[PDB]
Amino acid sequence: VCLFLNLANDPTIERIITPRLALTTAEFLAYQCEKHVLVILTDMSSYAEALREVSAAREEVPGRRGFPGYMYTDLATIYERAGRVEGRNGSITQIPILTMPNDDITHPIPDLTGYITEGQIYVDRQLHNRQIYPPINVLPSLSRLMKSAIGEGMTRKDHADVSNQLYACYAIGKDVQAMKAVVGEEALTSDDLLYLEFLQKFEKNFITQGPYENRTVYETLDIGWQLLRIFPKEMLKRIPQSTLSEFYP
Amino acid sequence: YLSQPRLTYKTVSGVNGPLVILDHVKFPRYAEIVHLTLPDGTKRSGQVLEVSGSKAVVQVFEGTSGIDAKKTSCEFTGDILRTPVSEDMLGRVFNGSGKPIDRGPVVLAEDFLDIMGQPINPQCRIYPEEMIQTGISAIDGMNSIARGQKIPIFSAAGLPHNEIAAQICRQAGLVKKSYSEENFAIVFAAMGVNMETARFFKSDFEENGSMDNVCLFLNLANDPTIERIITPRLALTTAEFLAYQCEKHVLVILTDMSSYAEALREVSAAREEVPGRRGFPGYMYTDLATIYERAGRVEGRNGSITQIPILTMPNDDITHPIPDLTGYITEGQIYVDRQLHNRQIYPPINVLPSLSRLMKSAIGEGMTRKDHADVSNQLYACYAIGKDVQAMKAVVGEEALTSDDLLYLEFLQKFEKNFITQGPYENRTVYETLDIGWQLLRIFPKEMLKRIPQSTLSEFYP
Amino acid sequence: QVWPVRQVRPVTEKLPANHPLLTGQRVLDALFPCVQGGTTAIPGAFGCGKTVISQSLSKYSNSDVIIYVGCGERGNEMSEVLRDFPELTMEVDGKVESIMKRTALVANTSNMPVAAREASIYTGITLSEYFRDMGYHVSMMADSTSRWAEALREISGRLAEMPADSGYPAYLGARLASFYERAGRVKCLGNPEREGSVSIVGAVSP
Amino acid sequence: SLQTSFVTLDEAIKITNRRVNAIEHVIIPRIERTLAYIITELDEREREE
Repeated sequence: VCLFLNLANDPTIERIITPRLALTTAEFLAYQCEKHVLVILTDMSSYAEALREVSAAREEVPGRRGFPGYMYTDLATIYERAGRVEGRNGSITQIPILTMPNDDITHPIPDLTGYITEGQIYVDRQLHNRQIYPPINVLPSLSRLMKSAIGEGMTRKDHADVSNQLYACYAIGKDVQAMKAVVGEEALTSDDLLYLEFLQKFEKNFITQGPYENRTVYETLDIGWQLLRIFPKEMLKRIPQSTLSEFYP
Repeated sequence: YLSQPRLTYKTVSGVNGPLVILDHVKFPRYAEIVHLTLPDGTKRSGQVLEVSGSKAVVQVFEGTSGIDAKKTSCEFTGDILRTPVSEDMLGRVFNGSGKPIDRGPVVLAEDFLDIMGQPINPQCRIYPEEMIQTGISAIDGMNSIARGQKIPIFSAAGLPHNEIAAQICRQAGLVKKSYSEENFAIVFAAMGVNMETARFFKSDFEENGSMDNVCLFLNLANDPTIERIITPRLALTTAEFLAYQCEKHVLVILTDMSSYAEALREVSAAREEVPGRRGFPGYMYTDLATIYERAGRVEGRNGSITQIPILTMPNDDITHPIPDLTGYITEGQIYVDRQLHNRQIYPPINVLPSLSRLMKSAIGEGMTRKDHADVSNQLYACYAIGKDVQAMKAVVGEEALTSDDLLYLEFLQKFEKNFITQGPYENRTVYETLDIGWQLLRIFPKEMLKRIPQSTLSEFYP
Repeated sequence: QVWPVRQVRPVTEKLPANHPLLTGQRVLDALFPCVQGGTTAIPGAFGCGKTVISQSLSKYSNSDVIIYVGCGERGNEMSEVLRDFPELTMEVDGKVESIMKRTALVANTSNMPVAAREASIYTGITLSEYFRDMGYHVSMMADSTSRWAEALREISGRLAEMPADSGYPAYLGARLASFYERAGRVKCLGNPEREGSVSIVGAVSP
Repeated sequence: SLQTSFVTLDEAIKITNRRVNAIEHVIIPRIERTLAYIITELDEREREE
């Protein structure tokens, strides 16, 4: 572990150079030494604040919410140092951490971060109020590289289908919960009961997790199938017939 | 003092809007006053606004029409604006620039005071204790005003705030506990007002005989704007002198401060400053601080000042900068409700949203009467609940109503009919207001008055 | 000696918050305990018992030194604090000690020059740090961060800087972070080894 | 008499509860979200000016 530190007491303008230096070090170890380096950044929002301040000092063109007009380009420059290269076995992975000012998503920082990166992992305070140690709202948490790392050879053929089915079922669970909130318990139907049951068991088992556990992928898939078995065979419309004819029972 | 002769300039670099640029100026001072001679001989005056090098800048109050480049001339008094002051200005009406609009002469200068003034020593501040009778039932009973509490009166256009101000001027005075009213005066200053409703102030003040203890100022809407900037500071200086150099309590009233804000925007535009929020200057807050907080009690003295400005709401925008800032710098507030004005209630003062910060100490056993706080709390609760009961009867229908709620409705309607209504020419001492409040309270049994301790009920309710 | 106000007095080391902070109030002590050297925030709406908390901290508290600071309270309330708090007293091994030989004050009304209101906060922090270096547990209370914030906005609007959301400047977040982090428990510099702490209790008036 | 009053009263009260839930969980959040969006747009426009 090679560390770089900057407390909030340190000079403001230093933050613009702080991350590039660490990334250069990582790039050295990744390409001139073919190591697998993982990289973590704490607060991109602080970097954005330093940048808006510098730009405002110079009176440059403003865009959305008093930002520099060209903040997109710089965020691209920082974020684009990633991915492996031909002929060398090194690798660079980035898991930067950024803080929305509030629950809003249309704030420019998270928006442009979504534009550049190929996905995102969302964290919702609602789950934190319910004391679920991973407060991961799976719904807004789309990732784009589930294509080429999933299927036969890697994990199993049924992984993508079960994930899609779980998406659909969790979504209907949210919708029926909304309907419950307005109409009342007694106006619902059996399907609504099944969906509510699925929602409860899913949040109870799939998401809720230990701080120090270590779940294997296959265990996760087994949990998913257990959750799927709650619904009847016929309600599973996101799964091909060929897969449920083998894995449903 | 100025022992040197004055200067006379003939150089006029140019003219640009309401400003005048001069050159070859020897040691110009920032805020010194100047006079101007025209080709036809007409006289004018202005203030120095911007100075750099030998160049100088002068804004002209009377408006820059007809000024030439060779025939006009300038004069330098070499001193910032100073004003005369004296006790005898009572009974006199001015136009704000020091010129008496009344037929009387120029007042003599017992002393000269700097118009800007200087701030208070925070250590010397003293918490207000006494209070000022206002002659309005709502203001005295629902709320109260200590000798040093600064409260604004929010209103809107088309509401009779000028009339509340006039009544306050006619009725103002200290409560006789059983060292006279000679220790009480008022300084009424109206800014940027219509010709009508201004002569009204003059006539209403003159008929009743209030001239004995009022110094009045009028600034018309069509007057120069810099006069509008100057005037309230002038009046505050006069009140300051009369209240601190001479042992006297004073109650200053200011009307239509939004016009003062507009003139502040005017001068800001003149000096080429970038507007902040909603176009208002960014330094409005500091200015409004300077105008306010020139009142209270101080160590080693006995005089006091109490400040009551009037604000106009721009279409009920409670987040508009003007009312918001004035709220952040003042204690409590009073509202004027338009629905009451539609209901033809001469005082349209509302009850539920108003609040006085220092009421807890402005009254007490040492003041008019012990009961008052409990009475106010109980009737506040009663009025709120009665409004809620009217909202109930709006939907549920009277047939499903109880006797207690009927009494609450009676309390509401009689309160509106009698207590809040005052009349343009009716006077009520605080004791009468308390008595009427007890008359209202008497409708309920002694037990229904939860808020009041049993003691007060035992003495007074019978 | 002279010390710049915008700088930070160097320290030997920073330590975790270890020893608890107690107060006579049962609720704050048992249910939501504070720690020595910690950071706390309290609402400042009219009618709430902010006076209760301030006085209880001033009188019952482990802290050797206490610093109350102001940022503008509309004047009359400033008279109220300046009158009431010098009069207070506490039992010190049976003595009255009503002089308040453990407090100091900074007072700014609503018309002092803008930078005085803006910089009173840093003045208070500097005084607190100076007393902290004497190996003592000090506590600080700010009347209102909101007033410091609007003072900062005022000086910015003067400087005609580019206004951010809600018209406030870009300094705001960084300034507040730097302000609040300045506290914490600290091993001091000096041959006569020693340890002190410094705690902050700001207020907020939405 | 009591019986028929009971049943009709039950149905009416359920209707009113439906209306209260409808206004409470749907209408208000939509309007306030709209309001926040308007405020944001106006502030941005003033900034550009």
